[PDB]
Amino acid sequence: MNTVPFTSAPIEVTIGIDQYSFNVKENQPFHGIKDIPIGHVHVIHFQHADNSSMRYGYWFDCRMGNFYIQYDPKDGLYKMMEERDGAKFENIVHNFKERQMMVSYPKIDEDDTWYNLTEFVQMDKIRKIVRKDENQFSYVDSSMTTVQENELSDPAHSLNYTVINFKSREAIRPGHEMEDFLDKSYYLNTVMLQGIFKNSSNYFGELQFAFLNAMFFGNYGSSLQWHAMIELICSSATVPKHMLDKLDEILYYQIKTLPEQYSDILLNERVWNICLYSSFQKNSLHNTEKIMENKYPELL
Amino acid sequence: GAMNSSNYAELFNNDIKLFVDDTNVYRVTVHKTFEGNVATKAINGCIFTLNPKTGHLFLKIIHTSVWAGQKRLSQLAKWKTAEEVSALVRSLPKEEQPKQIIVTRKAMLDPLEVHMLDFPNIAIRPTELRLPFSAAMSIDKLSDVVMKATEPQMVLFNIYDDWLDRISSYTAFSRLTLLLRALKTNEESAKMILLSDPTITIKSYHLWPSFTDEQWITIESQMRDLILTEYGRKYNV
Repeated sequence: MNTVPFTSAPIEVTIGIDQYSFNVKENQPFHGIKDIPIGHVHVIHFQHADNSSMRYGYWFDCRMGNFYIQYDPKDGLYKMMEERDGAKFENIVHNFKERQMMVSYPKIDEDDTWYNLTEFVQMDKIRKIVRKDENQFSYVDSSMTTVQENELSDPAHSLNYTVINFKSREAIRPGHEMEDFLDKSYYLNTVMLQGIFKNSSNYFGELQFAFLNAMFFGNYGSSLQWHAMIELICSSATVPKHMLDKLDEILYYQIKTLPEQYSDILLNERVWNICLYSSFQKNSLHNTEKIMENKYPELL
Repeated sequence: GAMNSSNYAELFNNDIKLFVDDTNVYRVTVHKTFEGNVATKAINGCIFTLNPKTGHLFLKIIHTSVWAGQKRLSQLAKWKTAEEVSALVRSLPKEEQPKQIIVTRKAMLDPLEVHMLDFPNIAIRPTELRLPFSAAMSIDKLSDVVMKATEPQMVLFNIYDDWLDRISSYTAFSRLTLLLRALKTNEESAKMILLSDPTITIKSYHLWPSFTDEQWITIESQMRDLILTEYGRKYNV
């Protein structure tokens, strides 16, 4: 069980840790988050009380170093930092724990929600989509644009998601125009799975990370990426049985976790209707179709 | 984006463009089977590819053999149309290639766009105009070559005959759309108007009769009357 200490909380802020969140008042004696489950990635995220615009946060894995948060009154945000001095850090953490100024990661023993949302997500893959290689953690916010969004403008602060474009020479073999456009199996299995991702795990990882960036930061390009990756599988007549079964489970937990009130901005009507009702795999997503129909019948 | 009444003069500027109409590509007669079920028999079709500025018609004849042992023919027709248009563009020298292709039916946009991925500088555009190009098979000489074809064949026409010698493209295109709109609303009446006077013939190398400027005004007026009459009937107004 690992800890992300906070130096202080000088400004009023809603703090998210994974799917949980806590209001902290200006100058409240808050010194961080303890009992963070080892073995998963995590995101610690912020929304300032005085500016509900710019949700921002940090993807990290406690196995990769000792991480703390410190407010920068110049840049006006909570910044993640690495403490390289192991003894200074154990000493800071033990003091704050003894004085009980840390909230406990509030995991219910029965509850596999976070594992289910991050099953294929791996810090090394996040660090390739979010390039800032001097840090072991990854900053994302509401406004960051994707590499594809920028083609259609600062490359330093982009989300480098795998570009998926159904009307591209990459997606369409010369002389198999109609076949490759109506059945995307070749784009899925040869170009994307075998060629770029290498395996279903890396594909699912990027799909699950795109979803979480959409839900936690309202990142619009992350949303497009999540829908594009779902649509590529659903529009393929030929998908391994294990990928279809795992996709159903992935999507189920994402739909289950979405704030009920954000379904209108986070879910693309056309994609979901196509995927559950028109596509080749319309009959392959039983759990996803059941939770979508019972929780968001309006959208459909 | 889309081509409408507001950007109509763009058809007659000096950027090569083509209209593509796919409405006569897949043609069937519906009939009863001996067992009293219904079946279709395909007949020869055609892609109507027209440069509206020059009158050059690239009539690609679709022989019924292209459908043999294929499924979802009305879907395949849109993709076969896009394949044939792409191939015509590749066959043309660079300086004759269109800068735009305007499809008369929105369902042609994705099939043509995917077939034209090698030509990212050719804009594929829909239209809000209701163009009567479906009536092209009411022009006797175009109908004759489609129905007689025994194999796939491209036949080149000038749908304006020699009119550009005397009128602008704009006026030539208005005369063409009026003739086709008339043939579409009442083929027989329209065809009666065009041949009523046996002294005005169609040259061997033309599609329409050899009307003087004065005789075209009379014809154009008769065609407009036909369209409004038929319209009053359609709608009891």
